[PDB]
Amino acid sequence: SLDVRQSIHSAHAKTLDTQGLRNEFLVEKVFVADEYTMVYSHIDRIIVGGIMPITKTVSVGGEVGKQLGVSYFLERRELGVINIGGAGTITVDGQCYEIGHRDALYVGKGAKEVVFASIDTGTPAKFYYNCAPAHTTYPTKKVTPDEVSPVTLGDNLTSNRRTINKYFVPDVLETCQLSMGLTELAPGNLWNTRMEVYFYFNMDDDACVFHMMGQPQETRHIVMHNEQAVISPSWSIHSGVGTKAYTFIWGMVGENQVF
Repeated sequence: SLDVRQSIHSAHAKTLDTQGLRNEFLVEKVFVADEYTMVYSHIDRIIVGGIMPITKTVSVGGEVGKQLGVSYFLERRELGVINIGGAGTITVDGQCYEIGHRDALYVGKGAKEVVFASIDTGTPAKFYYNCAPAHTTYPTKKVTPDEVSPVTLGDNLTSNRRTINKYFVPDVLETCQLSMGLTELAPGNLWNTRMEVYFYFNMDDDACVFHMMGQPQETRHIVMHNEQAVISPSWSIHSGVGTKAYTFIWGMVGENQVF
């Protein structure tokens, strides 16, 4: 019952049709009320998902670890979380952390149980996470917009103009592999330009994004709507164009944590 995505060869992806590409790389539902979403990708074993607690609380720990063949979720992993929704809370082995909107939390190897909760069912928290294998444990850490050093790039000419906020990177804290960030395109702009995962949100219900993938010469696109994610394999490109402005979270692992 664990959504597993195998890694596919470029020659194999080349032949995939629309639905085929979607089944392999698209993560249709990231946020499901009072539950947790979880997609396991054999590409560097990154797992992706969302957690949106409303009338209940949501926990991940021992029972999840069973599915991965370990005592508990983070027995041999690090978790990267960014809250996209309303003010909420994340309790790591009893220690409670208040993570507001656009606030983040990194839970290192060792944490036995993580509990997600919203502090108001009216506008619930939308916890988006990326989880990667971890060989050493680093301290659990909360990262807020404040400590992030936003960088503004691109130009209205090329329709880039976006602010990149790096939450989890060497200069903010230490992690084994995981590197994650939040990039927001300045209204009027629609273009956003080693394996990566891209999560698209904060975009009107009618708007969408044409996510570019495939080898530089055999490119395909995956139409993406608000709050969905795509696995971008090592051999693929990852550009995207939107119908309207949008913002997205990126996460990656690979050879050197250098963004």
